[PDB]
Amino acid sequence: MISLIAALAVDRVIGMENAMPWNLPADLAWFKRNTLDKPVIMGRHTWESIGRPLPGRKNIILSSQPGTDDRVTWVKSVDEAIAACGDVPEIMVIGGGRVYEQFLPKAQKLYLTHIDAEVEGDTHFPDYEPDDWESVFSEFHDADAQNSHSYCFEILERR
Amino acid sequence: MISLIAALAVDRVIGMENAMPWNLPADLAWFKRNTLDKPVIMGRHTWESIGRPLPGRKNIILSSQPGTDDRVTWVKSVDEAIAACGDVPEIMVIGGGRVYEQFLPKAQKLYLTHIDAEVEGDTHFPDYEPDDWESVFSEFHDADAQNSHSYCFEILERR
Ligand SMILES: Nc1nc2c(c(=O)[nH]1)N(C=O)[C@@H](CNc1ccc(C(=O)N[C@@H](CCC(=O)O)C(=O)O)cc1)CN2
Ligand SMILES: [Ca+2]
Ligand SMILES: [Cl-]
Ligand SMILES: [Cl-]
Repeated sequence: MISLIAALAVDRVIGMENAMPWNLPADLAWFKRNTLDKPVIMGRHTWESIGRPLPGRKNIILSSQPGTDDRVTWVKSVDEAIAACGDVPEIMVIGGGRVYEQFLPKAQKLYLTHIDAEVEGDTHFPDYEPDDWESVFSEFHDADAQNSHSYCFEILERR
Repeated sequence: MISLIAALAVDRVIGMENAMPWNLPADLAWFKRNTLDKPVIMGRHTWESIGRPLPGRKNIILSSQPGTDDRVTWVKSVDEAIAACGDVPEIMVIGGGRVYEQFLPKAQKLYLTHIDAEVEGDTHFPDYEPDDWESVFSEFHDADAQNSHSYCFEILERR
């Protein structure tokens, strides 16, 4: 299956013109836990943001332009991106906006992090229909010495 | 001599307990390059926020409570903290608020990061009267894909 994994601020904001104004090591730890040993598909801006290949995952970049990093796999189409995952049980799509948009229809699960942050966004998570998704897990945490905002982990399965 | 290093939001707001709502890896790199190979003195909330001993530095924690961890040195007073540092050219004071208040009068240098962020908070960096400090280095940086906000590094020398 294909799963989408994202951190949404209020109003589904996922990205801004510059780095998101938060510091959530626990969210990053949740992201690593749920993507480790899985192939991850991303767009070019997200790759550029990450700054390096994510360790222990097969990194696939979906883009129309030629790639510039020999350490990852560059594909030009959603179909190519999938085939590039080969035979695995679950493919993780990590954004951003357009990539989430194109893969949502084919997705069966969403791993979401809701952060209580009000910001002006540039890109947002596509609108999903809560009537079509079943929340199977949820876990609330307040901001703390190491995390700047409060956040809640959620896993949804397509009804 | 003793120096204070701090990151300030608008109106000199500084953290109190929860992590600050920003993500500035260029600022942490600045912090590291300026404190490496030097003793650092911090209060108990700062120690929790950092989460582990800063490597390459002697970690001194100033608190009235029993010190947990054996890899750091736990002191009960300013004078004990200074003595624990021994004979070095520069002692770095890393906060928080009360700690900065206590060492300010003894400080001859300030490494400051002015962040263009409006954060609501209780604590402020202590009021320093720039007349008694000459600004000797200032360098502004815009927010980018890695850094959430604009920030300006500055070093002031006590005159
Ligand atoms: N310039 C500056 N001073 C400040 C802060 C800050 O964020 N910036 N602080 C808080 O507001 C306090 C220190 N908080 C800190 C939080 C994390 C790290 C840290 O992990 N530093 C690593 C960098 C490795 C990496 O960058 O992850 C290091 O120094 O080894 C240091 C200080 C006080 N002084
Ligand atoms: Ca449920
Ligand atoms: Cl992208
Ligand atoms: Cl403190």
